[PDB]
Amino acid sequence: SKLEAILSQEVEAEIQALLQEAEAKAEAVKREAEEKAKALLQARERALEAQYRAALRRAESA
Amino acid sequence: LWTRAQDEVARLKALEELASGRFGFALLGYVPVKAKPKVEEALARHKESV
Repeated sequence: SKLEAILSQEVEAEIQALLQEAEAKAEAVKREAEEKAKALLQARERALEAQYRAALRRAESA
Repeated sequence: LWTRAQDEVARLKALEELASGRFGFALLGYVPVKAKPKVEEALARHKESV
């Protein structure tokens, strides 16, 4: 009915805004995890490059 | 402000005489027949004339 349409539409739009809040929360969870992952990858690559430079210096000394 | 306070207390203590769950309420009342146009024009104000 008409009042069914009113109640359903209004508080279902409230539930939809709640779902948008939940999706924004999940995106904020994923963003910092991606940041930590890429920072770990970059630090690993930096440590590897320092290791290879030390290996080249050892080969030069030999 | 005493008149205002009596009005607020009367409205809130009569507000518990309803029946609801989570997406709506319903109430019942009695109206004398020579008060039907006044209540009808007063309840014509609300959302989609509920």
